[PDB]
Amino acid sequence: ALWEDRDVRFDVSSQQMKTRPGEVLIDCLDSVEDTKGNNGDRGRLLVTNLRIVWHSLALPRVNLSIGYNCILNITTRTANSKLRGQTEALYVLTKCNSTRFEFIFTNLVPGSPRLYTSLIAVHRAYETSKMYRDFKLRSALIQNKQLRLLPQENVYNKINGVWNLSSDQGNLGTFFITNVRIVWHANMNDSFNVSIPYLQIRSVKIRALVIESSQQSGGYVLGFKIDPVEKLQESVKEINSLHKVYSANPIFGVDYTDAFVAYFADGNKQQDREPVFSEELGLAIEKLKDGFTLQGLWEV
Amino acid sequence: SYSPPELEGNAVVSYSRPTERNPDGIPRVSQCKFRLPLKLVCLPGQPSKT
Repeated sequence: ALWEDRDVRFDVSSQQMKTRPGEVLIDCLDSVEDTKGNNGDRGRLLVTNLRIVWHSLALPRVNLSIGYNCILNITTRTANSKLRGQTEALYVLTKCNSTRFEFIFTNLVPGSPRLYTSLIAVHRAYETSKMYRDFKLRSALIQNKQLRLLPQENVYNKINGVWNLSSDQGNLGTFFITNVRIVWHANMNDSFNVSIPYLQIRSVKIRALVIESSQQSGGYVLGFKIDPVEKLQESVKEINSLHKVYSANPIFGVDYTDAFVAYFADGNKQQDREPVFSEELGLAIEKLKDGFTLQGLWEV
Repeated sequence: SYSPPELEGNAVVSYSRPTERNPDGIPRVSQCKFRLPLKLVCLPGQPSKT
């Protein structure tokens, strides 16, 4: 399963620190050091298609893997004046499994590194290319009775009369089978459309056509009925063949244990209490601790 | 009008050696001396006596 773009893992196995099949390395830099962990441990930073991997370069057991669908704030800090060269630093701020992590990567060699620009550029491409690798409902996929193609996408076939076995009135639609996703859009109300990428499709079969999607990012059961069963099985064949040829090398469309405690963005806190309503402020505020109050926390 | 205290001359050069600690290099300085000819600030004349 694909996790290198979805999670933030610590002390990764040397087999998972290696390029996943669809992944490609983009850039690298040596002597990068790990701050927000005050071990002084030199290392090496690597920016890949889907994530940033830091490893100690002396004891590669201790290392970090941060996915791009987990980073919220990527900033560059150019500081550290004449005393030495400008040791540029990088500040990554992430939210994984409902917890805020903060990583500081300091380039010990005084030169300014070109890695910190490629990082942000590939992260921008990742965020702007999520139509390749995610499930989308009722989005803007059709200009005028015609699909809108991704950067790396070719439409393979276009089937008509494709009903949707999830509604009852807006059913008669069109089905585009591509090399990156299968989409269905209604004839009337062309804003009723679905787009399932092969990365999410887990099993295509007939039951009259059923797509079962990955339970790791929402397990949906999408059913479509076609009038001639011949075209039905033909489309099933095409879809499954495309799924397997995509599975061998994923595209991804990107154009170009207790150690985690030390990397808290908040600080000694990893879970937010339940948001309740505060009658004092008139806003939704997270549930207060036992003794504390709003006016006792506001004062200094 | 007056004559210089010495006909010497100095040429000083200052450069930077690029090293591993500092990529702008240690500053270093070396100098050389030359000796100008007496016939720049002098000519023959009538020799006085006392």
